[PDB]
Amino acid sequence: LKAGNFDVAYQNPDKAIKGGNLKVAYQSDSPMKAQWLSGLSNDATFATMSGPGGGQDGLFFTDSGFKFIKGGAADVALDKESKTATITLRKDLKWSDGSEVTAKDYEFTYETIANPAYGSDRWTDSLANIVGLSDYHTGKAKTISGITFPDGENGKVIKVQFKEMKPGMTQSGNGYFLETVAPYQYLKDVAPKDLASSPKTTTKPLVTGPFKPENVVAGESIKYVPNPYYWGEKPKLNSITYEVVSTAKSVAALSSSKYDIINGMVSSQYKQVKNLKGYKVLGQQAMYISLMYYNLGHYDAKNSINVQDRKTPLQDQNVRQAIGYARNVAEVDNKFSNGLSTPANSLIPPIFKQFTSSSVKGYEKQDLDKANKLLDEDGWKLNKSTGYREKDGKELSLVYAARVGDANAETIAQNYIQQWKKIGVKVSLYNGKLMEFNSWVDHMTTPPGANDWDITDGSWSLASEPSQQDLFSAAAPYNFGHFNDSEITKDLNDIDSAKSENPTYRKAAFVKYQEDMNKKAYVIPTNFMLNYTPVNKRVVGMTLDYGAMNTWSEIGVSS
Amino acid sequence: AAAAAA
Repeated sequence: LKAGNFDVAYQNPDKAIKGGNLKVAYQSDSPMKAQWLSGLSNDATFATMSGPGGGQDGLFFTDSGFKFIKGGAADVALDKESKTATITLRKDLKWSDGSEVTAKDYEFTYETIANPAYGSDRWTDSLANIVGLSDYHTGKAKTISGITFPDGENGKVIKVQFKEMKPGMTQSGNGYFLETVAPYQYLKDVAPKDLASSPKTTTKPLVTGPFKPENVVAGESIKYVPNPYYWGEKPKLNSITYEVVSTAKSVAALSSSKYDIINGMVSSQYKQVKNLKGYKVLGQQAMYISLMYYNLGHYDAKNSINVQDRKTPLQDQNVRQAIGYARNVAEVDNKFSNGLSTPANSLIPPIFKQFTSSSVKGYEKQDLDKANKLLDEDGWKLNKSTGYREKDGKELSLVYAARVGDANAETIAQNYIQQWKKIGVKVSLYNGKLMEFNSWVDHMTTPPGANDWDITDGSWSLASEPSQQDLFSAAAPYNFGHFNDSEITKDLNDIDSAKSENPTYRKAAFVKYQEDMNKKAYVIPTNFMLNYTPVNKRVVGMTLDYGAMNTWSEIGVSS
Repeated sequence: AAAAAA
């Protein structure tokens, strides 16, 4: 398995010893916030650090494309005809204290999120598709009517009844049903308003994973030890320590071999890491897309609809395409990215092999000739005097709301401005400088939208169900440029249709959608990215493969 | 509610 030039796995030539201690860090300049219940946890640092303990008690295995498979802590089965997900917990699925994981523990997850008394931030509208769940969430019902227990609360089976099935229900991270358990017998006497701050969910939790946390130092670290009651394969290691390390100390920690693995390192430090003797640097395709938006309308919040009514030359498809073909994204990546940004051909990242294809062509190759011809054949005629194009007497001049974020953000934005000058388009920065991120978010997300930018960049960390509805549909507030296109709406609906329960049909629908988006060019894909992880050469069985389900049990050290 | 800025 490769990811760009990177290996996905470190194939250690040496055999693992029995036992050993693995030293893992997560790069963060902020303290971790320990919260073992998925529904109550809002800190990405700790979510990742919870890995050895079960990742906040996730139930389901997937393949490398995040499609559910059987054989994890539980199985999930979908039945179209009865509109039901059936969750079957393993007979020997236990909490770390030896107590049984039961149907009630699965249902209780739902209460931690949907009952506002616990203070979760994780309710989504998607959950309203479970029968009875909205009524629970608003306090109209004392129980969740769509969740039933064929063999009782102390049984191992849970049925979840939906109003409508969705084809994304076979992908982890779909959000239509939840994928974690909570130890109801351990927590049932804690007041909901006190659950998040209780020892029992912070320093002294029950877990289901291959390791349990023997010690938690708040903000800093976890000492993991084998969980005797884990249903699966007993781990090789005697322990794992998992700590936060600051950005400024990460490279030195590798130099001294303080950590066997550091997770979450940022793209800029890669040049300092690549050279380090004693480490293998692994890479993996990220669940990430960056793209360029054009401002084409406004958002009507009252009616929840994007209206594509902005006066701008970007209403012309030829202009949108030309501005895309003019960029030198490949060249930019080659100068600056260390192979960690690679040009996007489409809106769906290539890690989703079941939902995209490299055969989709976008704007990944600069074509200044094509850009110039497009503007020509559309009446944007160049000047002698100025080097810029005019049409019905008005100059082709646009505002670029570029933003701070990338370590060469200023240099990249200027490079694009210069490329656009080559095709006779005059582009200037919004207020003559890069936008701060919080400014940029406010500008793009406050309805009805501003009229004072033409081009901007966005970048998303995608869930493992790569839903496009929430980003680009006619009703989406995140449709930042406010396009509204009947063909794209049809394409989006087809992706989520009953016909798309068939994987081959769904792939085709995703592919058509990506083609249509590139042609229409309301937005332009910019980059995919790779994540990297340095791994000490003594570690055995380490891999970034998303389909690797037992890495914490398999991983060992050679000395 | 699935995807995040980043």
